[PDB]
Amino acid sequence: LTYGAPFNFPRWIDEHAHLLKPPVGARQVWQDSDFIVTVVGGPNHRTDYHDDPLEEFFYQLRGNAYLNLWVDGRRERADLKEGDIFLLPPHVRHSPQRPEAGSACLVIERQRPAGMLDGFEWYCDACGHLVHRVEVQLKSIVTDLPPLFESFYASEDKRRCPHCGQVHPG
Amino acid sequence: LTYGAPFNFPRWIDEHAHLLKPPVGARQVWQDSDFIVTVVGGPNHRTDYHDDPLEEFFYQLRGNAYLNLWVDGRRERADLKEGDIFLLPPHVRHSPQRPEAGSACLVIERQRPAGMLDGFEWYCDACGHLVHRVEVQLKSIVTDLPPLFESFYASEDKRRCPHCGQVHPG
Ligand SMILES: [Fe+2]
Ligand SMILES: [Fe+2]
Ligand SMILES: [Fe+2]
Ligand SMILES: [Fe+2]
Repeated sequence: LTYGAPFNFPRWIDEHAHLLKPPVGARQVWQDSDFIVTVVGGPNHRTDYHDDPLEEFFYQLRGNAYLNLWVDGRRERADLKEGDIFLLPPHVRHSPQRPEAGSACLVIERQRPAGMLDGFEWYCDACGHLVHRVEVQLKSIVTDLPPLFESFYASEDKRRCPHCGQVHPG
Repeated sequence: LTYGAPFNFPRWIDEHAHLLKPPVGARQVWQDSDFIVTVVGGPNHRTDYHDDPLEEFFYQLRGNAYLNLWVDGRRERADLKEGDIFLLPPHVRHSPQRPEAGSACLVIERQRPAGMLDGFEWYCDACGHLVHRVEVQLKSIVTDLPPLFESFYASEDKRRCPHCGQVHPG
């Protein structure tokens, strides 16, 4: 059993509560597995939209959250109330918002094969145009992703909408 | 949203309770998705071991179950007590036993690509030798799998251990 024996999930989440809040916010359950199994806590709000080339499964175990989406060219919202499950199709742009402390969401993804890239995008609050997109071969979320977000927040040029000129807040 | 909006999982399981028992026993949540998301009920005991070429994730939401395994050449058992999660590595032979009525287990698998075959195996209760193995391109569990099991149960020749000659009970 490469990934160990079964174990009690609510107790695991309790024992990792200190990591399910800022600044960490999430915790992957097993390492080096094909299924990426993560528990995401809160609070955490964010402005980036994720373009995942594969599906994402959600089961909101504790508390409530919601996903800001782009669907059919329009901004939409999918609520993840406590007890909700949800399967997100590939490439649907989503921005998870997790307002509640003590919340916990099971999120399951697949490891991306080489050449299958993730995208992270920001959109203009004023005119809705795409402001900035980075594509990334996502291997370790811990090292591959934070610098991406920091480099966007640090640069007015990256944050500048090419259509209406308004600078994204970061 | 190809797969619909989020929805309350405990209520979904309640509304499908009549299918989480014999003769059906399980119910896939979404169709035509890359992630195969199934709720498995009970009671159900079985004698076949599954050789899945990809991982299997378990979260035992209601009631208790256990997996009979082969691990390092020996017969073992992994208990899925209520609240347990578990990630099974590829190819570990497993035979789920679900003794309890009203139990419900979330099981998540991946659709197998072409050329990646599942195996289903039976082992001799007397000498532990492999009795029969069928490999299958698993596309629809509903049509691809029941005839496999029936053809094994119907044939003393398939059930006959090639090492000690004892006929498997089916
Ligand atoms: Fe995502
Ligand atoms: Fe703009
Ligand atoms: Fe299996
Ligand atoms: Fe035998």
